[PDB]
Amino acid sequence: SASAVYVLDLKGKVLICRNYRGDVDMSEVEHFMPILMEKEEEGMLSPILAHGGVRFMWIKHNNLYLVATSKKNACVSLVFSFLYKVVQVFSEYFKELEEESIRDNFVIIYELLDELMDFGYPQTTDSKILQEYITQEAPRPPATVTNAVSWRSEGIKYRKNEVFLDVIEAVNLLVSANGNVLRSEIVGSIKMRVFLSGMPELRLGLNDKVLFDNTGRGKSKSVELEDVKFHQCVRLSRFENDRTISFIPPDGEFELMSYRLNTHVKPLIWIESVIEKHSHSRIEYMVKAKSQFKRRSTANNVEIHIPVPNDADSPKFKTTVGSVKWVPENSEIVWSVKSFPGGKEYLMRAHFGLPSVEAEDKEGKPPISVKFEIPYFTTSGIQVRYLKIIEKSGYQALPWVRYITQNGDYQLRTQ
Amino acid sequence: TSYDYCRVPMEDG
Amino acid sequence: EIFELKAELNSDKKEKKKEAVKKVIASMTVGKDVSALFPDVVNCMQTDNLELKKLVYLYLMNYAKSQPDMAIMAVNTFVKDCEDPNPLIRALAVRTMGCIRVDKITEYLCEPLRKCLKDEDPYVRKTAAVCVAKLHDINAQLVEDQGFLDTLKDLISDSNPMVVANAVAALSEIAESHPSS
Amino acid sequence: EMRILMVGLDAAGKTTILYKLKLGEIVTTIPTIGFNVETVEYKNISFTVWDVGGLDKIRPLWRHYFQNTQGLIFVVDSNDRERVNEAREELMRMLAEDELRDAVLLVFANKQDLPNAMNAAEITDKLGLHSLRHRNWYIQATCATSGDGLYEGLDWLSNQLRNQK
Ligand SMILES: Nc1nc2c(ncn2[C@@H]2O[C@H](COP(=O)(O)OP(=O)(O)OP(=O)(O)O)[C@@H](O)[C@H]2O)c(=O)[nH]1
Ligand SMILES: [Mg+2]
Repeated sequence: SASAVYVLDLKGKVLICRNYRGDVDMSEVEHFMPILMEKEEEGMLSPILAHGGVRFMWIKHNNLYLVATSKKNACVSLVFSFLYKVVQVFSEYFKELEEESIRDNFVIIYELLDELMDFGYPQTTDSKILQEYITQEAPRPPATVTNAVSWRSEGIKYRKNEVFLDVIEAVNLLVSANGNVLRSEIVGSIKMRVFLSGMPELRLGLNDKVLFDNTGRGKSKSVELEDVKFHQCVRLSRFENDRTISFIPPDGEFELMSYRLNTHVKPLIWIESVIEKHSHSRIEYMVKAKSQFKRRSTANNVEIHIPVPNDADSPKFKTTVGSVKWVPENSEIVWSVKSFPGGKEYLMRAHFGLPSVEAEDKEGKPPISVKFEIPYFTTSGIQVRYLKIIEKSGYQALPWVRYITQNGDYQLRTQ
Repeated sequence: TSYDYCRVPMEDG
Repeated sequence: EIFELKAELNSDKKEKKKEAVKKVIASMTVGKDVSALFPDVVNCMQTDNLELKKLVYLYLMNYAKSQPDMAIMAVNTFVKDCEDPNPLIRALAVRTMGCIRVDKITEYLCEPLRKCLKDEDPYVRKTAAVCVAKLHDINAQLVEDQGFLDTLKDLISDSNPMVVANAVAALSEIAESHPSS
Repeated sequence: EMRILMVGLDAAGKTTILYKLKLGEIVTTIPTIGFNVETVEYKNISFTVWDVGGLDKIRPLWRHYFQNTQGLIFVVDSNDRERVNEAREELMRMLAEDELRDAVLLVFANKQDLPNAMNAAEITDKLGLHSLRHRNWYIQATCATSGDGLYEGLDWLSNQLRNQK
C-alpha cells in the first residue's frame, strides 16, 4: 500500500515523482533528507523514517534514493520488494541506473511508474513481458500480461534450442579470532539462461535428500537442501507434494532457485594470519593461505583482502606467489593470486610502518574477506540429474550446465 | 565468462 | 517564456504539439509551476498517437488537484476513450479516471467504470477493479449508492485469476475503510 | 487547415451532427460534460471542429479556448423556448469580448424534424443577429438525423475561411 513512488538523488531533490493516492503531499519529500541527516547523527537510522503521519520507505541505489511514501498502515515488505523490483526493471531497460538516466529518459519512466503500480498495488512487474508494449523505440497488450502464465510470451521461435544452467555456489563463512568456525553456510543459486521455442514444461531434477529418502536411494551422496526459494514459475504445490521442480521458463536470464544449506565440511580457503603490531613503530603480517579442498581444482583470480591500519606508510611485501597491490582507499592490502591450485599453501609477509605520533580516534577491525572463484566444482555436492524438455511440438534441445563456486560473505575475523 | 559447459542427460530413466 | 510554449501548443502539426507537451512535462519533472498552463494541453489531448496521450494523462493526473474547476473539460474525453477497440487505451483512461481527485467529477464517471467492470478483455477489468477502490477513496458512499461492491464481489468468482487478485486487493482496501459493517 | 467551434446550449444535437460529419452515423451520445474535437477533411481544408457542451457548470470555461481562436459556429435550440432566452444571453456574454473579434459567425437551426421548430428568419429576429457589428453571419436550417444543410454550411464556411477562388 504505497502512496507516492519518489526517485531522489544524493542532494535530496526530485529526479522523478509519481503519486497514486494523494494521501501524501508532493512537498512531503522535502522533509526526507533533513530527517535522514538528523537520524544519521544519532545512530537511529532506519529504512522507515517518520514525519508525523507520513512514513518514508526508502532504499539506496548508486546515486538514487527510491523513497516510497505512505500514510496509512502500509504493507511494508510489499513496498520494499516493489522498490527492488522497480530497480530491477529500470536496470533491465537501462544499462545502468544513475542520475543521467532519469532526466534523459523521462518519456518512458513515467509510463513505467504508471504501469507497474496503480493506487499503491503492484500489478505487472515482469520486465521482459513489459518490453512488448512499453518501448523506448503502441500495439495491444499481449495475452501474457493477463493470462496465468504471465512470464512467457508464446510465439518466440529460435534457431537452436539451448538451455543454459549455472549452478553457482556461494560459500558464506565467519571464522572468529580464536581460529574456529562460527557460521558456515552455502547460499547457492541456479541461474538459468533459457533459449527455447514454444511453451516448454521443464522438469529439473536434483539430488535432494528428501527425494532420495522417499525414493529409496538413501546411501549415495545427496544434498540436504535446508531451504529452497524457487522462482514464480515453479509449481510450488507440486514441489510440496513430491519435491518435483516443474515450471514454464521465462525468455532470457533469470534466477530459478536459491538453495541454502549448512556446511560441516572444512572451509575452502583458510587464512592463518598473525599480526605483530608494535605500537608507534611498524606492523608485520606473516599471513599464509592454505587450500583445504581437493588437489585437482583451480581457484581462479582470488583476492585475499587483509585490513591494515588507517595511516600506514612505506609498504614492503615479501611474498611467494601472487602479487600485492596496496589499496589505501579501502585501507587494506589485496593479495591477488592469479591461479591458486588446491592443496597448496602460500606464505606472504607484508610490512608497513606506523606514525610515531599516536592517533586521535579508534580504528575498527574489519575481517579478512577473500574473493575467490572455483570453476567446475560444487562444495555442496549438488548434482543435477536430468532436465526433461516437454513440448507439444516435439524436439530435442541441448541442456547445458556449468558449476561455479564463489564466495558470499567469506569473512575471517582478525584479532 | 571463459568457462565451458557440460551437457546433462535428458530422461534419467 | 510560457507564451511561446502555449502558441506552439495551440498549433495543428503533430511534431509541434508533441514537442510542446514533452517540453511541458519536462518542466513538470524539474519542479516548475506549470499549473497555469492547464487548459491548453487539454485541447491537444484527443490524438490517435498513444505515446503522447500518456503524457497528457500524466498532466491531468498531476494537475487536477491544483486546478479543480478547470478539470471539468475532460469527462467527455474519458467516456469517449472507454469505448475504443484498443484495450490499452481503455485501461489507460480507466486508471487515469480514479486518480483525478476532484469531488465534482466522480459523479459522471460511474457509468463507464460500470461498463468496464462488465468488459470481456481482462486487462481493462483488472484495471477497473482497482479503479473501483480509487473511486471509493474519493467518495465512499457514492460507490455504495452506485452499487459497485456487489458487482465487485462477482469478479472474485471469476476465472483468469489476475482480475481475481486485483478485486480481492480492492475489496480488502474498501473493507478496511468500512466500520466492519 | 482551419479551426472552428461548435458552441450553444446543451442537448441541441451538436455532437450528433459533428459525428455525422465525421463518419455519417447517428450515435448514442451522453450530455457532453467535457468537449469533443475531431477533424473533417473536406474541399482540401481540414475542418478542425471544436465542440463544447452547454451545461451550466461548463459555460464559463469557454474563455480558456478563446486565446488564438479563428472561427465560430453557434447552434440554436429552436424547441426550448424557455431556454433559448438564456442561450441568447450566454451568446451575448460570449459576444461581449474584444478577444474573439475576427471570427466569422454561422448559425445552424438544428433539430429540424419537429413542427414547433422555427424557420431561418424568426430565429434571426429573436436573436437579433442584424445588430451584431463585425459579424459576417449566415443562418442555415439543419436536420440532424438526415444530415441536410451541413455541407452547404461547410461550403459557405470554406468561402469565408479563404477569401479567394
Ligand atoms: N428527434 C430528434 N432528436 C434529436 C435530433 N438531434 C438531436 N436530438 C436529441 O438531442 C440530443 C442532443 O444531441 P447530441 O449532439 O448527441 O448532444 P449535444 O447536442 O452535443 O448536447 P451536449 O452533449 O449536452 O453538449 C440527442 O441526445 C437527441 O436525443 C433530431 O434531429 N431529432
Ligand atoms: Mg454532446
